[PDB]
Amino acid sequence: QANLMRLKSDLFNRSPMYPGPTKDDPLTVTLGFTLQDIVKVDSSTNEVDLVYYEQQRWKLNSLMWDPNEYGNITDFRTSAADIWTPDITAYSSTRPVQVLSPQIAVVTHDGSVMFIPAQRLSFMCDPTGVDSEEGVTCAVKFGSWVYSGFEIDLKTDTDQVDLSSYYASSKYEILSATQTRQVQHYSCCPEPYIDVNLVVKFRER
Amino acid sequence: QANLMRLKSDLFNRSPMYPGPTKDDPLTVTLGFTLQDIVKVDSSTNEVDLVYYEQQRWKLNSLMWDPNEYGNITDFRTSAADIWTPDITAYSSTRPVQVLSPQIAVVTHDGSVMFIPAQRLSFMCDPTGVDSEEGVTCAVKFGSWVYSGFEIDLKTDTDQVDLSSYYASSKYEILSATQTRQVQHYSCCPEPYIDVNLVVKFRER
Amino acid sequence: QANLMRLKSDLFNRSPMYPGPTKDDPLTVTLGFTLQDIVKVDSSTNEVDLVYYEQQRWKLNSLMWDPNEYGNITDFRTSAADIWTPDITAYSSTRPVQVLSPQIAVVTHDGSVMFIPAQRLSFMCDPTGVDSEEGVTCAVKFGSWVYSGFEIDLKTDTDQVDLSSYYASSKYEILSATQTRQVQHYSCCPEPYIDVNLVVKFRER
Amino acid sequence: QANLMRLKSDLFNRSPMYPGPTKDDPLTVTLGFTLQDIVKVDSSTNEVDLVYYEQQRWKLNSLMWDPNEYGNITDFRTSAADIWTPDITAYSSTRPVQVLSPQIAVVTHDGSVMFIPAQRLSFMCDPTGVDSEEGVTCAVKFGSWVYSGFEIDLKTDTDQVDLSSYYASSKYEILSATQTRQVQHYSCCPEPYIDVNLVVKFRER
Amino acid sequence: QANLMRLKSDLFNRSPMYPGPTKDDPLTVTLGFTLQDIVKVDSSTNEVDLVYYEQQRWKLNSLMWDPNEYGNITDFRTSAADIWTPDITAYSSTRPVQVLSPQIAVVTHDGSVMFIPAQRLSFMCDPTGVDSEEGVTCAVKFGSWVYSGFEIDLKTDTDQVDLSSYYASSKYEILSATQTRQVQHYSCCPEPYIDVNLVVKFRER
Ligand SMILES: C[N@+]1(C[C@H](O)c2ccccc2)[C@@H]2CC[C@H]1C[C@@H](OC(=O)c1ccccc1)C2
Ligand SMILES: C[N@+]1(C[C@H](O)c2ccccc2)[C@@H]2CC[C@H]1C[C@@H](OC(=O)c1ccccc1)C2
Ligand SMILES: C[N@+]1(C[C@H](O)c2ccccc2)[C@@H]2CC[C@H]1C[C@@H](OC(=O)c1ccccc1)C2
Ligand SMILES: C[N@+]1(C[C@H](O)c2ccccc2)[C@@H]2CC[C@H]1C[C@@H](OC(=O)c1ccccc1)C2
Ligand SMILES: C[N@+]1(C[C@H](O)c2ccccc2)[C@@H]2CC[C@H]1C[C@@H](OC(=O)c1ccccc1)C2
Ligand SMILES: [Cl-]
Ligand SMILES: [Cl-]
Ligand SMILES: [Cl-]
Ligand SMILES: [Cl-]
Ligand SMILES: [Cl-]
Ligand SMILES: [Cl-]
Repeated sequence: QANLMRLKSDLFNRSPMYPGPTKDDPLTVTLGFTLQDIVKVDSSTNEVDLVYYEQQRWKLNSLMWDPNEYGNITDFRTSAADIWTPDITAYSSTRPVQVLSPQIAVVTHDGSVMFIPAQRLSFMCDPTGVDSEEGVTCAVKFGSWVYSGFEIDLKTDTDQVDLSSYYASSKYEILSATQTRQVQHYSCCPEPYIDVNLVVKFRER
Repeated sequence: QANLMRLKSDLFNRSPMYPGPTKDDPLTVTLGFTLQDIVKVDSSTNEVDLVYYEQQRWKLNSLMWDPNEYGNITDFRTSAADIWTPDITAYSSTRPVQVLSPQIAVVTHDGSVMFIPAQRLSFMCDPTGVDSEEGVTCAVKFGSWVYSGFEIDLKTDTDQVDLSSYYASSKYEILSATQTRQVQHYSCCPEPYIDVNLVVKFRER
Repeated sequence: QANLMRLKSDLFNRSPMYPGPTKDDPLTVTLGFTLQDIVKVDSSTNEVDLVYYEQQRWKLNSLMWDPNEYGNITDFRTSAADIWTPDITAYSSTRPVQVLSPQIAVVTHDGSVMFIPAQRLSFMCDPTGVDSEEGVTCAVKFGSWVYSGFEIDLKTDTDQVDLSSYYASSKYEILSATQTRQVQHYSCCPEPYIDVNLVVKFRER
Repeated sequence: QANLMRLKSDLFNRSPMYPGPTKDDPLTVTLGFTLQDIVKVDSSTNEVDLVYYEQQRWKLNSLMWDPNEYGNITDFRTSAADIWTPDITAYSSTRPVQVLSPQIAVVTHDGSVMFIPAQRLSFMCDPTGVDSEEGVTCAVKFGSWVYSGFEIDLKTDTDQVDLSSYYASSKYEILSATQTRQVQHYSCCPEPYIDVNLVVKFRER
Repeated sequence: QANLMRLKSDLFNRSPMYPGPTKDDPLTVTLGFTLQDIVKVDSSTNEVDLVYYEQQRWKLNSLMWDPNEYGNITDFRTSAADIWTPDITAYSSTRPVQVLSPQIAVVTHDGSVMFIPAQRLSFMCDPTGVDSEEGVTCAVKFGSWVYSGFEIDLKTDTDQVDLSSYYASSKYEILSATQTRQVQHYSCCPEPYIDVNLVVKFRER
């Protein structure tokens, strides 16, 4: 359709790209995790591998449009390259995250963007006692690597991690999986930094 | 040489790229698998490695042309970068898919496109009992990561996976291989998401 | 160096790139293998690792020039990116080929191009009996992934693989190595596809 | 905000990029290490893997501005690609460094730049005696690969490595971690080269 | 700085890039190796891993300048991408070379260029007898992949490999390390190909 072709150029090729949030014009990114599998556990390096998808959501006034002015188009899909995306990083990874999904995001007329990156992550986790009935607990923090609390804010729609798509025949059972917002102060910086703490209690099936 | 150079310019450099399907202008992608080998089976992580090529076909009105107006050219080969391609993704992969073939597609005057990506896939599968006479059964779903059934529809020309090119001296005998269209409903969204379920039954040779 | 700078500009920057062969403009690519080493044999996955270089050769009328019109220059070296190159692919690889040589080709005034890519290949090969006196035999087909026989034809200057540069202290002895042209018919396509079959009989040193 | 979009334009797109330091216009880069984990130790190759983040800091006159002239903007985040960055390299690495953080730096109105790359490093370290109560000591030098002392100078805000974020359940305890500036002389060059020596004494739990 | 920025524009953005050497305008590249460590020895595949840096040196008339006309600037550092670099390749590698240093070269007013790439190399080497007092000897040839002797010539400033920076606590002692120039003849070509043979005799510590 000719209508959608016009909207994409009337937004991206017509205006310069979003320079990211500022202290004056902050941004709130809504985070959410859907855990798929605990693939590997390396007891000799205390490295644990997770397969999950991360639901990222934010709103930009620069991405708004009137659907009536563009042939009643409410939303559209686009390459994550064509738009600004938050630098949400795992604070205890041991190897670069592996992307398992297409780099496509969906933009809506109200300016809200949704990005659902699937990934394989290796993080610092001591699995001592995973073989027990009680199980072992491990956590990993996610947040911006460069933006403070005054620039990028985080939130979760639920504190419960989505386990509805967890791999039934995994070598590891999930006992609990939690996503909790945290406000931390680091020596580096006078301003606070926000993260979402992914905490999973698991055991050998 | 000169006629083909002109056609490619008029199709890609003159008109804007296809913005993908919409609910109003959907698309049907025909899927098909040609299984080559079951390379590896990791019983400690329940990860199984597949080598296959998936034939994907779709038709675009934006890609039509009159062969008489372009020196009786009926079709041509082009980089998969020069054209829109469907985001068909494996829903239970454990590592990024490895591409084993050139990223070239073949376009025909009727607007039909054919892309046959060869790849190595590691997916979640419990291989317990592969050592038996009966063998073990495993499945993996393929479908769009961002487009719903209202935007991208999937179909198969047959429900029989092409095993004509399966590696005769593989460590694993293929007992059966099936490709079935399935329509799923996810908690995530209020529209159905459709996929192609690849179901293999195999055993040790 | 001024003469060569003019020639390279007048060929590539003056004319649009070669859109690849067609049935009206066919092409014959001469193939040849120089086997260097059989590095690894994985009996649990039936994957064998080769190190070789393949000599690719073709001729383009679009790449012809008068040496007298360009300061008696008969030939020149150029990046494989600056020119069209055939999509010669291994039909039974298990992992993406690893390039071990620079991506440079040599162009001659008659329009003939020579490209000698060195590479490490992992392909489907059952090594059962490599430990015997008789040894084990394995094969791998090479050919275009998208072009038929009426677009790209293949030929060999000899059926005998160059073993003159094979690694003397390899863990595996080559008993024989053959390169044979094959014309194959696939259901997919009304035209015959053509390839070069690399067959190597080898054993433990 | 357009105020920032105009500043990024007037800095980078208006002026040519910084050609790096010279003997006439030198630069001092402030270095600092935050050690996160000692992931593994390979006693058969004497290779040790570290996870840490490097804090890089320098000031450019070409990057300073009056905040009042650009809507009271004191600082901003930007891709490490659109700015010059020092070539600080590990002098005893055994494999290419793996980047674990986004390639974003923060520029301030005074022309001071801060870059905090997180990374996984494999370096030459003999772990003989890591099993003892005394532990083992290892070091790695960091510095410019091309710029000398007269071009790039290095300094540390402290000689103590930040261990505040070290992984509590690591297989290895840190006994001490030091960052010391060194001025060395190499045969290659008549001018002194300067580096920061990362020295860590550790032991297995 | 205003002065260096102008020279970098007048050198690269003014004139077209160097099309490489020809038979009429040859080039002599001076090679030199600084061996850092023998990391690994794989007796089951006869693959040995080296960590070293390779000093490359050549002179181009196209890169000459009058320092007085450019604010008494004698030399400058630049990306290896901005300039032509020789295709010096290891003739017996088993995996792609891993770069361990920044891709920056230093250009001098006389047109002489220096490039010092650090790298990790896996090459064909039978380590049988490394455990003995006598040790084992291994070699690897380095040279152009496309240019003959009549186009690129190689030379060494010394036949002795720099062992001054060899890793003190390496699992392997160097008994001798030699960098000798060789002129050979291959079947492929009527012109002689020239190379530098890196020969290292080593044993277990
Ligand atoms: C969350 N951070 C990492 C944090 O220190 C950390 C590191 C490892 C484990 C747990 C937390 C904090 C802040 C961002 C990110 C990287 C570090 O970043 C910084 O040091 C910083 C960031 C911006 C400007 C100046 C300095 C520290
Ligand atoms: C099928 N999906 C993956 C799902 O997690 C899954 C995993 C394993 C087996 C079967 C389905 C479901 C739906 C499409 C695809 C990607 C995910 O996509 C989404 O959740 C989504 C996509 C677009 C807009 C808003 C949300 C979840
Ligand atoms: C030679 N081909 C691959 C070969 O048959 C093969 C078979 C099994 C596994 C791996 C390679 C054949 C033909 C080209 C190439 C890729 C495949 O291509 C096709 O099926 C095809 C090609 C062009 C248009 C429409 C369909 C099969
Ligand atoms: C520290 N360097 C390496 C050094 O030789 C070394 C190597 C291994 C271990 C420890 C130090 C020194 C100086 C920078 C870096 C690379 C080498 O660089 C050079 O030899 C050089 C640099 C610029 C112009 C001409 C030559 C030597
Ligand atoms: C040294 N070469 C490889 C050589 O055959 C070899 C291969 C393995 C081990 C030792 C030497 C020789 C020459 C360069 C390089 C690549 C090969 O290159 C060629 O065959 C060639 C080069 C230019 C024009 C036409 C053909 C052969
Ligand atoms: Cl693994
Ligand atoms: Cl590992
Ligand atoms: Cl493997
Ligand atoms: Cl290996
Ligand atoms: Cl390793
Ligand atoms: Cl040998």
